[PDB]
Amino acid sequence: VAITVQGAQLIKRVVERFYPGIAFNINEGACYIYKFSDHIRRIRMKHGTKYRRQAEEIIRNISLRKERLYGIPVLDEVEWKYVFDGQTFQSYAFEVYVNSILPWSELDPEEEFLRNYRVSREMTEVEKFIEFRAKNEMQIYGDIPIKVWCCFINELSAELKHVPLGMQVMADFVNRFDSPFHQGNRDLSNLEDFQVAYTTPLLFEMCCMESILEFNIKMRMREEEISALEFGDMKVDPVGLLREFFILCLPHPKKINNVLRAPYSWFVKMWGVGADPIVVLQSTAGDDRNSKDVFYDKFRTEPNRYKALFRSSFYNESRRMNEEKILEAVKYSQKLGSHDRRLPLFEKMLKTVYTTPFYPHKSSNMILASFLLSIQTITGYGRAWVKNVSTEFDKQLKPNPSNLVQDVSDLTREFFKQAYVEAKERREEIVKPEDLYTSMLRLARNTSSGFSTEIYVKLIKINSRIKALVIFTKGHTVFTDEELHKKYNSVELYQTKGSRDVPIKATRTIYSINLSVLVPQLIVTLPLNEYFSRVGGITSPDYKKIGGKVIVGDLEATGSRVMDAADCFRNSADRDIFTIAIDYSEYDTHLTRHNFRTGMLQGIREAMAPYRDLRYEGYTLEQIIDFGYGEGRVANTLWNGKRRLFKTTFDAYIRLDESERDKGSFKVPKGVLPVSSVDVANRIAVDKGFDTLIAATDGSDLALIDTHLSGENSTLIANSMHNMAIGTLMQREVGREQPGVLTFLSEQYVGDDTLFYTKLHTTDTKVFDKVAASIFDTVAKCGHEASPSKTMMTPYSVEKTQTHAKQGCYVPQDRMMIISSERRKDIEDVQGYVRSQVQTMITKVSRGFCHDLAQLILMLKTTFIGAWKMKRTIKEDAMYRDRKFDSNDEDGFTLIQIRNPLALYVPIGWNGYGAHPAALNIVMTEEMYVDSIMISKLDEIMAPIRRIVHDIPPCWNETQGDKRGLISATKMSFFSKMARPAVQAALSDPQIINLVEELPLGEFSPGRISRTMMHSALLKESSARTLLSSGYELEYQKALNSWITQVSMRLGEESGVISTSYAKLFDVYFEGELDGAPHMFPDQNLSPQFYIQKMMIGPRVSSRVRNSYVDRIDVILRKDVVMRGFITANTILNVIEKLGTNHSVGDLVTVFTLMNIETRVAEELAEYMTSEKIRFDALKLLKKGIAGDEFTMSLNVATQDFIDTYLAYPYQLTKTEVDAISLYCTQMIMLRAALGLPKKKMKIVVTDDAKKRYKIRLQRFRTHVPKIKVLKKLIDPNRMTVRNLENQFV
Amino acid sequence: YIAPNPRISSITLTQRITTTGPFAILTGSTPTAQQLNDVRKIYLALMFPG
Repeated sequence: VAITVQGAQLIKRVVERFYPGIAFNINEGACYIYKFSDHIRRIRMKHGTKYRRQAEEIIRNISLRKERLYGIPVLDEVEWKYVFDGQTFQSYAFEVYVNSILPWSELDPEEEFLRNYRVSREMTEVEKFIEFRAKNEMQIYGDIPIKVWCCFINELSAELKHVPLGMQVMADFVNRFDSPFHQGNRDLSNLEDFQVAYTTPLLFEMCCMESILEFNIKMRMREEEISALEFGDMKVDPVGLLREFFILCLPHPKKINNVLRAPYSWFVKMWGVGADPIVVLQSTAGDDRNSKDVFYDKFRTEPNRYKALFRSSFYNESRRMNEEKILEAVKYSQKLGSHDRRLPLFEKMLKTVYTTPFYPHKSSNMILASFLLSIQTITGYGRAWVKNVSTEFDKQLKPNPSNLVQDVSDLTREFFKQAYVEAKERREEIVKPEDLYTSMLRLARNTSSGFSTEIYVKLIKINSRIKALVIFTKGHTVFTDEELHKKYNSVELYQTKGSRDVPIKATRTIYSINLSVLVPQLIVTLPLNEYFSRVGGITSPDYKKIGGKVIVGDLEATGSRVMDAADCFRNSADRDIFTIAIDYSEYDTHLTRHNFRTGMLQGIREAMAPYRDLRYEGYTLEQIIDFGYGEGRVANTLWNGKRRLFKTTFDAYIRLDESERDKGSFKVPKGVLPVSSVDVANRIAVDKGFDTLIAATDGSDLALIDTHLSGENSTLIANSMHNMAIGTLMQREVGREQPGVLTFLSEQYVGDDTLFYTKLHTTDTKVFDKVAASIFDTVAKCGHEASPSKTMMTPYSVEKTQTHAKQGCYVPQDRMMIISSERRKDIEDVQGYVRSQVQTMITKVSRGFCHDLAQLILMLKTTFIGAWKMKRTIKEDAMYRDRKFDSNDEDGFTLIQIRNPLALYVPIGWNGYGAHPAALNIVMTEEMYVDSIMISKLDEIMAPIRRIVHDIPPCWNETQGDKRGLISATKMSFFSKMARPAVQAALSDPQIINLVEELPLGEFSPGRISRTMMHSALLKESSARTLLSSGYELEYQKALNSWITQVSMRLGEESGVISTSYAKLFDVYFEGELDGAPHMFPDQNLSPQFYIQKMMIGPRVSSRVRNSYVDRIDVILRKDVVMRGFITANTILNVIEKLGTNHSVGDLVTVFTLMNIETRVAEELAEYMTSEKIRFDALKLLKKGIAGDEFTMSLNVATQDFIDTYLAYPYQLTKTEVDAISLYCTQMIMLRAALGLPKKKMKIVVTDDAKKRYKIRLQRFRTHVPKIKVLKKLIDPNRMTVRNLENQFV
Repeated sequence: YIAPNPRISSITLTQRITTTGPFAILTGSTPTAQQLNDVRKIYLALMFPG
């Protein structure tokens, strides 16, 4: 019944399916197979090299399958045909798909999403453009080949005895059409040779996702032991609904999913609000509606006061919009295909959404609610095509006495002035001219660099984009008068647009801006970006300060989704709160110069009036304002992007003359022929006569933009501030037209999203309708467009920032991708990467996902990540050595490595991954391992992994390779401005001082600081990192052949360091019967392994324990502008270990200033270090990421209440030592709660026998003193802790 | 309408030493349309006494 044996058998059968005839053994930690490749052999043969048997090494291997190389068997990867053993199911979805195929004659090249275009055996010029489009927009990426996923689906279907529809259509396709394409393992983005249709990889990805969701819903259903899901009092089947969705969305996947994702969310938001009895969970916090101190009592049912209101016209139109939206999508899907099916269950359920009650305390409804929001996860990353369009000024709304545009501009200008004053109040000010040449590195994270720079390295020329290299090369030219007085509105100067994908929606466009525009923007906008980062403000409408109103930046500060968003649960639990959410459409489009830009410019202009006495190299501030924003600089600018092309015949190009055939500078796609201008394109373009495509090349189709840009340095602040103005106008108008009906209690502004918590003083339908009409009338006259179909106005349901709450309980939606990925990634560090995915899977399972399927997915992924990526090394007689010889007789062979799945459950430091089989939130560590093996209950769980330890080879990791083999030829010309006067002082000397600059500072020394900074900048660039990756194979060979099968479990540590193994010095007792009363919690959709933890231990109701000494060091280091991105606390402590702690404040100030730390941070760090050295122990605690995941953030652990309740420890211990105890205590108590053990208090015990006390004293003394290193650093033993340890335990 | 001279509230002595007036926040504001209409009403009341 243990998961460790079932998963082992599962993955074993998957491995034997993937590689037939495998010699895989469960009891061995690794396996090695050979693979043969002929691609290098051919290219060697064309140089006339002589080889032995050519295709024989193919034919003899594929057929007989018994040839051996140095005794190690050689196998070939299994064919596409036999992945599902040739079974068929004649599924209707297959004919639905093949009916949706389209010939090339119906091409619309400007399509956002590609349709199901057929692939012909012969070639044509338009098919080249189709191939070019498909290669880019149809990439899967990810980290695991799709065939491995298909094998896993087949095996798990065999295990669970159920047949997903996705596997059915998969088998139906492969039974006749054989391979879809070819994918390489060394680089998964090499998809090539499309066989049948250009949209096949989308089919495979969607079918695997659908099968994963079908498995997950069935296993989660079995966990709760329910027979069917429930809607009201009616039974419903989830797999039926999922198949019903899947069959309909298949004609045109991306478009249908994008147009259909909204009604499903609206139904979930609107479910159960109008029921006569309502079940709510009590929650109580502070007076403010954004208090974060909630606590939960119990459930109750209450009558609904709002029941009579739901006969309103507004709700009827809201429902009717969604019925039209579902029906038009169904009609389009039926028309494109050859089917007459529809969505009967969903339209049946939509008919009575209001009156059917919602039951948060019944899992049959909560699972359904969570599943409907997670359905949309089958069309990830939504790559799309975008077109360049100008500003079209004619449709802009002119200000007239019937609108509110001038009022919006005036109020937003007043808000800029007020916010600037508020930022000045918080000692945040604009940059000073003394800081002009050093603050340019402080650009916001949404910024982008316009011009890429060229670097010579020693030999090779390369290009780079990141701010550091471009600035360090050409920063002095940024402010020069030549670059200031130029405008980007002609052919000679222009800027290009980029694009980045998003997980579900269409690809988002971004703007690249030259640094000469960004820096003047930064000069003014830096203090406001700094100031608005703070949290915890008051959001009452009658409060003067506007700092707390903006929620931008007030997200993920705690780090837990459930913890920081508790106001949603609190407001949804309150019957007296009415919540309103306005959803705008094309917000960034409607920020015009009539309403937004001019008032903002005026706010900045009369903002800098008190600073008019300052000058910047002759220029004054109001000239810098025009430098940052102005015509030809930000507004009224030309922009380049995707080309525009038109449909013509072939021979029309032949009748053209050479004036229309002149090819310009701009590049054109593969399958399109050039043409001079767009005018001749309009003359020649013919619609019915599709034979060829032509694209203009003279630059007449660039975009003219006079609208707010997403790449600017103040986009979020401006957007939220504009929304503040809009909300002020909305409140003013609703107060004026309908006095006293609606009172605003809280207003919330983040991005384009707006939220209101208000009190409604009436239940009459006609008053509510007039109020809603007034709101929509006001927002319409204001210039924007507000959709009445998405705008939400509800008593009991609250949504913000993709977070949903219904009746005081958390309804999670899961959008975490598992198969695909946003961009291609290369795994520099396998172990940290697997750590990252297991951390993300913790979040996924915390969002309602099944725990066992998560374990199975990690069990799969832990085996195949390291495979296929080692090369130019061969193994013979258990010895690794370089690839054969110069004989070139076995040159075509490579070695592939397969890891034991159970390596997922062996701790870090033992070459493994720190996951725990009992629950994923517990981190394996050596002490945790020995504790688990000493527990008698876990033996059956721990039995297989007992024999798998001490067999794991070292993991692939290119990150620790650090050498000097990347000498650059380009130099740091701007160094004369980057170096602090501390650095600038020690380079004017005639090398006399050079010989006395012998402090142990390492690479940060005068005469070498510039080179080391440049070197680090290159190592930030991956295209520069790729040069040193060649030599890492030899070091990996050294790591392999230096490995010895031995487990060390060194519970000691480096004497400067302390870890959680320290608690293993003492024995641990469990006594006392604690209270068994269960606690309440809002998230009622968890796995039982997590549910037991959330019930035994309540939610966190306080701040976590005080930050560590390293945390304080990092916070102090977060004050230096130029070194925050270059200095961590580890870098400081590494220098300190050689420098020593026995120094005065002046010594440390001088040392830090020499290390490019500015003198104020130097003084602060020196004083704090002196205080810590004099007062406390000062040892840094190393933790294995424990208590750092998503779920542990929400538990009542690692807090002072937790220590006071659950822990009793001797008083002789120090604060760092008791913290090291406390983390182990949290881990142990979490593990005991997970196993269902009785709740008992835990104590650390020290016995009366003398010999144990002698060893404890010896160990503590050797731990607190770094032995012979006391000579190196001359640390005075007169520090309080070490001097006090003389007779602590005597 | 004529605004008062800005030097009444602030005087500069050196590069970075300037006096601050008690009502800098109020003088930094700009009237809206309704406030401008109210100012016009106040003046119209002033020119016609009773």
